[PDB]
Amino acid sequence: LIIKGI
Amino acid sequence: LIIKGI
Amino acid sequence: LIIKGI
Amino acid sequence: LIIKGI
Amino acid sequence: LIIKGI
Amino acid sequence: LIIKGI
Amino acid sequence: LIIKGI
Amino acid sequence: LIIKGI
Amino acid sequence: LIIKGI
Amino acid sequence: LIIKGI
Amino acid sequence: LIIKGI
Amino acid sequence: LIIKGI
Repeated sequence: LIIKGI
Repeated sequence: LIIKGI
Repeated sequence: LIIKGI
Repeated sequence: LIIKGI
Repeated sequence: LIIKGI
Repeated sequence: LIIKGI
Repeated sequence: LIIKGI
Repeated sequence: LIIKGI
Repeated sequence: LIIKGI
Repeated sequence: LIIKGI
Repeated sequence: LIIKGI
Repeated sequence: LIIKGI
């Protein structure tokens, strides 16, 4: 799982 | 961005 | 599953 | 963009 | 399944 | 755009 | 452009 | 499957 | 551009 | 799978 | 750019 | 998996 913001 | 696998 | 924003 | 598989 | 916005 | 398969 | 095969 | 924009 | 295979 | 932006 | 394999 | 920004 990868979660990337700004 | 979300990338999800097993 | 890929979920991509702006 | 949403791309979903199994 | 592919769902593509603007 | 929606593209759906099995 | 969309090109779809199997 | 190929999906091409502008 | 989206290119998807197996 | 290749997804290419601007 | 996203490139995903196995 | 490769994810490339600006």
